Amino acid sequence: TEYKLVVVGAGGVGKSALTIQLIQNHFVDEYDPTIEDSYRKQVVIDGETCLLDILDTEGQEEYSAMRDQYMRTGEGFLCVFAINNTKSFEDIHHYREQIKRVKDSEDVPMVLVGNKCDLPSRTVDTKQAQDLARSYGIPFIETSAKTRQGVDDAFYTLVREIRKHKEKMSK
Ligand SMILES: Nc1nc2c(ncn2[C@@H]2O[C@H](COP(=O)(O)OP(=O)(O)O)[C@@H](O)[C@H]2O)c(=O)[nH]1
Repeated sequence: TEYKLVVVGAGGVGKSALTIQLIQNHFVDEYDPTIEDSYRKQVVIDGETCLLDILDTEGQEEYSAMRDQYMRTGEGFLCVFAINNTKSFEDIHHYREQIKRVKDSEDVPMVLVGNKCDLPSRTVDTKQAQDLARSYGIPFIETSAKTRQGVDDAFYTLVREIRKHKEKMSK
């Protein structure tokens, strides 16, 4: 059972930077003799083997055919905005609604992430984002890919949200 994590949000909010920081501290080699290299790289987060995908919808991915496929396949979603980019925060609701529509479910594991919290130019207050997360019923954390503040915790929290969802669906 790999946990399938998807990182979603506006262009330039730091999705790649966050994911690279996570992989750097959580990748391992795994022995697998049924593979014609005998070892593969895996990411292990809070004891779980995880797959990682980044969903962009702007830039080159404005020409993509894959947006809904990423939402169907992902099991939990890091919904990233940047604390110095009001429009990226306003975009979050559209991403969340789209995920709910594609997955046809109201309880989708998700964590709201306010990235670039090292920056002094802030236009999205912590309380604004906390209120949004509370309405959705999901955790909120502020992160910095530059300082590593919050990065591990954001992904660990998402893994726990997926775990609790899998435990519920099993029951
Ligand atoms: N100061 C600061 N810059 C960041 C942070 N995360 C990403 N960046 C910068 O923001 C820009 C976009 O980051 P990127 O990972 O390419 O965002 P993506 O388009 O969402 O994948 C790059 O210049 C990054 O170096 C952060 O936490 N703090």
